[PDB]
Amino acid sequence: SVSSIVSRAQFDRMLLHRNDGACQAKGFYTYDAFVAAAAAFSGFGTTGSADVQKREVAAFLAQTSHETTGGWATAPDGAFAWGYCFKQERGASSDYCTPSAQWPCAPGKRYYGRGPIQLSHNYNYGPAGRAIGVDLLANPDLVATDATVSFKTAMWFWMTAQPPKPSSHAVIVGQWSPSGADRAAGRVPGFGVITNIINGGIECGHGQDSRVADRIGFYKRYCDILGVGYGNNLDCYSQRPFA
Repeated sequence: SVSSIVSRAQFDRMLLHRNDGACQAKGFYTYDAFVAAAAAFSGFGTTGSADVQKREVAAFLAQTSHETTGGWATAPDGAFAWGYCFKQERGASSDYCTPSAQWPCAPGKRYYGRGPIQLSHNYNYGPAGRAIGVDLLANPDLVATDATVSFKTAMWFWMTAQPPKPSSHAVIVGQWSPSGADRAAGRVPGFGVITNIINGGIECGHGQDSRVADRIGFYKRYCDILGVGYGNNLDCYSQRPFA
């Protein structure tokens, strides 16, 4: 049902310039691929009222747009029209291998960021590949070469709790309730705690941050396009990182 809520026209209006300029992933991120991936993750964009469903797709596309953004302050149509410009991390310093019995690194393979959520590390490629049905420890580049696997890895990340963190899905559909430690930390439901889930260690809890604002910039633009309210608690400037 996610295609009922977001049309191809809408999708393209939000992801306006992905196939433009000097973007590195032109033609790669397709509506059809997005919609097929969404189907594998039951509940995504189909949980709650029509308004909750829109917020979820907006929030999803907004977090992933930041991770892949080719935007700048004076970019054509604004900085928030240039998400999904990249599919691979540019100039990683390492293979992102952190030695693991559970998720062992494959020799000569690298787990730098790929796809919509710029998935990183063996200990994320491992689980994600298990969920999707395919070996991403041995072939992590699949995340950069198959448009449907790419989206599937981002939605796996969206739909999956990694304690003490809840899933981004649970938060945006209003299913998450903060613990006592969460409330001590100032973590309250909303878009801002999803930013905390994604990259809170660097971005959250220390006042106004340009990266956090960029995520919110995409979110508001997409919410506007889908015609839905933003909901509360958009930033994480006053939230301690998870731990």
